[PDB]
Amino acid sequence: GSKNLIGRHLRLGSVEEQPFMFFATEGCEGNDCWSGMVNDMVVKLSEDLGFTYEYIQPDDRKFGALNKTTNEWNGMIRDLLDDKTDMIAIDLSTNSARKSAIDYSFPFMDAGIKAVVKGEGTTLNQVLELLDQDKYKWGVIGSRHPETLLKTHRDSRYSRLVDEGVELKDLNHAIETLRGGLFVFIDEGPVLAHNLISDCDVFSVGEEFQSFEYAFGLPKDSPYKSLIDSHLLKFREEGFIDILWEKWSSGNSVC
Amino acid sequence: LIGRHLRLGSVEEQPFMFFATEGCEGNDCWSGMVNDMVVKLSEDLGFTYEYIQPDDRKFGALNKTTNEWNGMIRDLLDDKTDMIAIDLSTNSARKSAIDYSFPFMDAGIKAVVKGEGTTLNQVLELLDQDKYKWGVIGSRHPETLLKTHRDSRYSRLVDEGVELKDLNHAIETLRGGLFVFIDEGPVLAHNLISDCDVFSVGEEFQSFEYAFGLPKDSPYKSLIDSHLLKFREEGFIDILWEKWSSG
Ligand SMILES: [Mg+2]
Repeated sequence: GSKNLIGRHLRLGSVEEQPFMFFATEGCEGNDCWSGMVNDMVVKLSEDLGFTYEYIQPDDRKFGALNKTTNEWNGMIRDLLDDKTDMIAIDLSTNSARKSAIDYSFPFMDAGIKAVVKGEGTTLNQVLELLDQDKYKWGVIGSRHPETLLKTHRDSRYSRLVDEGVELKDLNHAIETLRGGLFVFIDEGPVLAHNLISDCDVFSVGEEFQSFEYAFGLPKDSPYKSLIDSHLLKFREEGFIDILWEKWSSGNSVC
Repeated sequence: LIGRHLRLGSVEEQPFMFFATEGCEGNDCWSGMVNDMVVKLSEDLGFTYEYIQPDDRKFGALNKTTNEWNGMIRDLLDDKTDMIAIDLSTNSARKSAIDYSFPFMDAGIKAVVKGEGTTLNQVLELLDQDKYKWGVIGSRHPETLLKTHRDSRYSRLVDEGVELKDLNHAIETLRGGLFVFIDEGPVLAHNLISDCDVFSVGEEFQSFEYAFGLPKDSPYKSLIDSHLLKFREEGFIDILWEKWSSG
């Protein structure tokens, strides 16, 4: 209520995930190393709400999931819980596991789970078909939202997909493995749409499934949630979110 | 919420809520997608509830002249209700006064007209002709978005159009011909499914959500938000839309 963001210095959790965030590894310092749709959102928020900021990446370079053995979190989620950051500024997918530990902002993009495949010959119509064959290998990225959704799905055959697939390290590793062929990568619609635009030999496996949002992550009891929510709703209403997606997402297709 | 009683603001808006005006008592007068959501929330969270309609039967908007709200929004602000349980569209005017729950459905503004082969391509073209009349429902989200749009020609559309009473009046007027009705995609999709001679005008525009409305500082927001996200994740929201929408 009384507390606002004017003069505050926010620590923002993020990682590279194109086209939401691009991180330059040389030739830059501080905030200048970052660009993309989410960066443009943060810049505008900072101008309108009067805060300064920096970005902090988790050492493990994970988005974050809950380990059922240890009952601990990792990734950006863990950094937020540990007060290393004040908000997670990325395409942070909404899931119930995360919601048990943190809050979300007002959301800015509907998304679904999408499976894609590279391979000549017989192909697949739905991901559970993977369990009854050995032509294709498959995987999800460890400690990221799709893995969490598949592992918590009430049809435990989706847990089988995770347990019996390859645990991919990160998006680059996953895309490199997909491009190697005879592989199904199960991830998120907007991320795959952008990043695989010029992969003319990569195709869909069925339709998208599951419904969720991208939002920012906030700690429970954050004094800044109401302001962030209001300003994100305004960005959506003014058309700013759509304008940024057009600016940053890939167009055409050599294919 | 265990043992608590919630007073829920709502109105009929098919297929989200159907309100029987006879032949029922209490909560059993209500049915629809939103009612199914509330019943499940009640079961899982352990509260009792009742539905309270605003006397003015409006969704609610801010009157610029008086700086007062009406409709369900006003009832919530007056502490007549604890939560608004309906397809409550998200807009910045409402956000200045109330909170929203986690949302459950993307929606846009859509314009429709009776009669095949309309010459209109985009709603702003209405301002430069006099064959068609047009309108929005008063004290409802589309009116608010058009009145607050950056391009004041949208305010012209509202001000120079017909102010419709409610969804029934709007659809009646639409079905009368030579009339462009501007409202919300999912509402129009459901209610006009059997109108084979009603067609879109231009593309959908504006991006918003349906959510529930909550008073600022509600002690119930966290739990409602968590349970609505779980409904979405479990596929319940999609199952309910399939159940209730046509078709
Ligand atoms: Mg949405």
